[PDB]
Amino acid sequence: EEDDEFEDFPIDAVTQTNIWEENWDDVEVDDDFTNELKAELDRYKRENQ
Amino acid sequence: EEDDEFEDFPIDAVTQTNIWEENWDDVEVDDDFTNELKAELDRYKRENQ
Amino acid sequence: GKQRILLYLVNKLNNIYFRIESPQLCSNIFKNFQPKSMLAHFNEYQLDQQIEYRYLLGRYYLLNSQVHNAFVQFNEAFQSLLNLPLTNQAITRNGTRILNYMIPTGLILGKMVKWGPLRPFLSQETIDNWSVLYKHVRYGNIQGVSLWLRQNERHLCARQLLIVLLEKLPMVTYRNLIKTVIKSWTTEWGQNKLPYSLIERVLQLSIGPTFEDPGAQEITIYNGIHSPKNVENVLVTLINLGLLRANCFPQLQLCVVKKTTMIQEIVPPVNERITKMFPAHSHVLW
Amino acid sequence: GKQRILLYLVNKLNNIYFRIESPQLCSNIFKNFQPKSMLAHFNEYQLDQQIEYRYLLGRYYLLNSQVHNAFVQFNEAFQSLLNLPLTNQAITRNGTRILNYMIPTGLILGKMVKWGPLRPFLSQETIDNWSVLYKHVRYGNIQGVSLWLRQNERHLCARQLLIVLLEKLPMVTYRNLIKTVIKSWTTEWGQNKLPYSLIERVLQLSIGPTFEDPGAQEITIYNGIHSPKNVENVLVTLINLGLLRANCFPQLQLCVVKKTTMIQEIVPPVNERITKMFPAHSHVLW
Amino acid sequence: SDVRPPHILVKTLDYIVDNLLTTLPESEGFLWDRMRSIRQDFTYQNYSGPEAVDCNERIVRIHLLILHIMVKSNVEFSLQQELEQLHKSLITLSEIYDDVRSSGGTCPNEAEFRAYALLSKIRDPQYDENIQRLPKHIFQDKLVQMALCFRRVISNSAYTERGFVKTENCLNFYARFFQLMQSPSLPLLMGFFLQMHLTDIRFYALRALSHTLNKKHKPIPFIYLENMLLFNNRQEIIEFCNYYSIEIINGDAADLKTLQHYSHKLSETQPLKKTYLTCLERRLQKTTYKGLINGGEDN
Amino acid sequence: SDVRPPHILVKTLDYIVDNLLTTLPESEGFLWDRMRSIRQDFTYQNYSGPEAVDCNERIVRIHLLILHIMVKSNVEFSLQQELEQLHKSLITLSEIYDDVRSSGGTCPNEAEFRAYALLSKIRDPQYDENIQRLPKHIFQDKLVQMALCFRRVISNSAYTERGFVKTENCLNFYARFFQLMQSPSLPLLMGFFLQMHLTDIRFYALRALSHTLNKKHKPIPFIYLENMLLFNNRQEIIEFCNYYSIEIINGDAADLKTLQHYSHKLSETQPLKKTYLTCLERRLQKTTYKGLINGGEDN
Repeated sequence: EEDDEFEDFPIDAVTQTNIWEENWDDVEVDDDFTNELKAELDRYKRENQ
Repeated sequence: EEDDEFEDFPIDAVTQTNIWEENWDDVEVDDDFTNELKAELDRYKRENQ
Repeated sequence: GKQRILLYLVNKLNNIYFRIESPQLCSNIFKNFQPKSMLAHFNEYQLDQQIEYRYLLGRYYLLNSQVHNAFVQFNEAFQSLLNLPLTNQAITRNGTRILNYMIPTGLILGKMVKWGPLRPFLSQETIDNWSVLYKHVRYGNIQGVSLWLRQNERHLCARQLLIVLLEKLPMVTYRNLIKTVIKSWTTEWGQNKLPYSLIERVLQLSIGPTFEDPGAQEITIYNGIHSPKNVENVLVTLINLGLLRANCFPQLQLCVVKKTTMIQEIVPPVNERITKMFPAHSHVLW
Repeated sequence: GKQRILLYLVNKLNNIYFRIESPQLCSNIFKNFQPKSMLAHFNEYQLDQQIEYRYLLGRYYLLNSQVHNAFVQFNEAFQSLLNLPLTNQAITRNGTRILNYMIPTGLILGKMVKWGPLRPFLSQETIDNWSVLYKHVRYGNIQGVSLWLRQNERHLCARQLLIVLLEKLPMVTYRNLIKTVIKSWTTEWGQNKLPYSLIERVLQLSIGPTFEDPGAQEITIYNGIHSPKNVENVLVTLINLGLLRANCFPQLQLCVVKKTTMIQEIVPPVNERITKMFPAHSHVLW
Repeated sequence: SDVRPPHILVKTLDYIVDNLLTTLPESEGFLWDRMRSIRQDFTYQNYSGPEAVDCNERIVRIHLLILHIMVKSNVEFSLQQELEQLHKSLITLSEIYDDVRSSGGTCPNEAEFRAYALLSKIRDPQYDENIQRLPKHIFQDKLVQMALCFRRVISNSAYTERGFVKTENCLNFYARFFQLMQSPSLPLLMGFFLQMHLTDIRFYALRALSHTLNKKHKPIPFIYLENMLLFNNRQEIIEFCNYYSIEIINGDAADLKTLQHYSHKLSETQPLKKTYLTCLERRLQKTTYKGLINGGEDN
Repeated sequence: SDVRPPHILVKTLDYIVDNLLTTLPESEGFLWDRMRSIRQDFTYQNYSGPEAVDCNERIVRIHLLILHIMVKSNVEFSLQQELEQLHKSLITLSEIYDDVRSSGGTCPNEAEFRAYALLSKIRDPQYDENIQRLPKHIFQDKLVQMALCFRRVISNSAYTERGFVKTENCLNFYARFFQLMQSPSLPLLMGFFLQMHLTDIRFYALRALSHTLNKKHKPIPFIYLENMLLFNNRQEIIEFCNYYSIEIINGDAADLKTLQHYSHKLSETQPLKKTYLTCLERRLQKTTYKGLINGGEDN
């Protein structure tokens, strides 16, 4: 049911289907952690010039 | 062969049945080799001394 | 030939070894497949039989932390299960089983899945749960990665995934982190050299509370390995893993990279960098 | 035991390895039964399933000429089968399959089977045939054996028996031959010094034509190994195998046995000696 | 000829801890045999109860303390002999604990020796494998947690040794290792065990750094390395460089670029004598030998 | 360019045979790699026809020739990475003899190389296994039969080599070995392969004989041993006897019970260097290198 063991296939090529994200599609300023990183990169640049 | 491969068994302590011989005697006589060998052993005993 | 149920028998058997807490007994079955004679028959069995095999073989590798090793197997598995003729609700359930391993294997190797094709194999809550970890990694949020593992700990352990991630996810997360820095510091602000003091406060934001930082005092796998106070080192590994092209000056206290506007000359694409230092081909079944 | 079909699957599999003529692959399967845990379960599976495993482990052993190893398995196997209802073709006929290996395996170890108990399993024709070989081996007639082997060459090759009998049967036959000599020459005529010249004459009588003799101009495996010309060598090997207790005197050209009427003291019983030098263990499934 | 019962097998040990651990720098070979004895006698009985545990447990500890001591003195002893007999009491302690579980019971110190078990094969992925199978309260016990960190920190994608397969993305967090070895929360025994890796941990830290140095970088000061690797003193670090063929410049520094071996184990030059940490030892000095061994709940 | 076609790789080998064998004593290395290529460039192209049969065959034959020439001339060629290619070429052949058999074909020259195959590993029961599976006429060919005798004769229940499992009732017929070796019926190249076993066959011969001697037995005359084990000259016996610590008496005989080794292979000591048999050297000089190599029929 739930275990990791394959259930039985019944009884009796196209290649493509790329399943890996080739290049990302997110907005970098819509992510909080990412701006705190920039925002403190500024604080460092401003000061320790 | 494929006829060396165990057949399917049917479905559903007693030690003994010693299946091996205890000694080399109890075997067929083979005259024509044994008396030739004794013949040889005698002629050797009778001559070489 | 007259060995038509061999693969069936093999899997049946290897599965048993997994059901007991002892799957190391598989390698001996796996090993029986490099005879020149039989390697060339593995391709003649039913495809769903190969898939299952590759799945087990893949999981085996991962148990031994051989990630790319495991990956190529999970990849061949799922790819093969996609151009599978039928679609019973078991075949898809098996594809689900495969993905539960393929997702974290790929992440470690710096690869992330296109959830498009996988929609019929996973529940949106699964997609979401990976999605959130997917970004934490992407932006270099070490503490995010920890607390995700911490939540997901228990049934990650159930699948022998808790630890491999806990060790192998960090350095990718670090690449991204330092890349964002480097980008805005040496390609946008054209600042050739990065002092450790810089990475230091970057690392504090990312890592968060460490072992006996105030508030946290029991060591735990979630706050015991990572400390911002270790700037020089997290760089040295990143460079030795080929994940970063830089230099260190221990007493000058700075990291020097090539002066350039193109970001991928200093922080190459994470995946190919790993696969180069850890090659692994697909028709080795052991 | 637990995972009740393990043994069942295992035998299913190894029977295939044999069928495709790669029994040397069974080795990796066998080796999986030696971990403490796995070893315990073995005697908990169905008896008739244990029996088949022993019959394959046996055949495997014999392929590597580990004759005593093969023996303990074929033995245990065939004994266990004898508490099943010996009344159905299946069981009856699988005992036969075992005897076809057990009989020559035992002969090499200087042991003859008791025909009574086996008559339900063997034909008279078969019993007849094996009885001839028993004859020559007992009476020490090397030519006799070489011709028996030559006469069922093909059949023996099929069950992969020819080569192990061609090689490991002779020294049993030699011991029997030399014991006969020693019996009437030392225990009956009181002479404990055996001149090579005597033994040479006996060997010739026993061995018959050799390669590069008149009328024997092409090698065979039947005339290219035994020559009455190397008396010392056969006496040296017998003494070294533990089958004979004596000393060689190369320069005086004679073999000296202890002065005794108890022949058992100079020519011990063969199986006892062979197994002492080649210990085996029933409780080893690999 | 006879096999003494559990009841007295314990007090044989009780005497051994209470009275013979003081002579331990030399009484090693003796205290060894007398512990092997007690172990074997126990298993010849098929008896694996609260006694078999307790004695075996304390024998692990004792063995750990024997590791540190022999190393500070240089009474050169059995290379391997302390360690694998440490494993046969561990592998037994292990499957003992297992049965107790599948029989509804519990052993008040499993966590502690599960943790030691993790440190004996620091690069073996098997111990990573079975530890994720144990009950939750054991996997999340401070002790195994402590150990899991060390295992992760020590991991090295470059570590070369015959027959060892290198895994991807390893931390090689040597810096965090030494931070941890200096912790006041580090179980003293654990520290002793880990010390077995000081050299190899260091070597793979230096070969790592020598790669981040651009050619012509000026040689790294002792004063620094005696911190990057928490050496004991100025002369050990000297000895270190002399073994792996580094080269000292001016008596103050070392030229890490001149370090060219892949492996921490040189062709057939017998291993560098193993070392210790000045901090761990005098942690030992203001406690007693006995206390360290008898430490831990009863059974 | 890509890969050379069949008929030019045949003609390439021809040139080597017809013009470069006569220079083999010094640098066969050249001829080695250039053969390695031909056997390579034929598998790369997956061409397993007559051209490949023939070429691989002769390379086996040439490899055999090299084995003798390097030992006689007692020029150093390798510690025999030579046997490997010789082996790697023999299995390649096996495969080709096999599928040709499947495709209902027939190779004219199989028995010869089935026989060579039987002699490469000589104690490996594996090869006794395979040869029983082959067709009647292959099994019964004079060349295969003879090789079986040699295996049967070389078998020795006392052989001691790590990894090796001793088997019951082995002939140890050293006597019929050196007998068979001198047979004017034995193919030469086949004899050369067998010469690789002169020492171990001899060692276990002396250790066997020495065992039957009682304690007070007199030293055994070199002249006796010399004939027994067909040594080349009393010089070789001396060297044999000091290499195994068989103390000599009067420079004239050997005290066999002074031989106290269990294995022919001494503990970390460079093997006694390969020898040969005069018998076959003589045979070689009266013939031509090229002649040996294109022995057998046409594919």
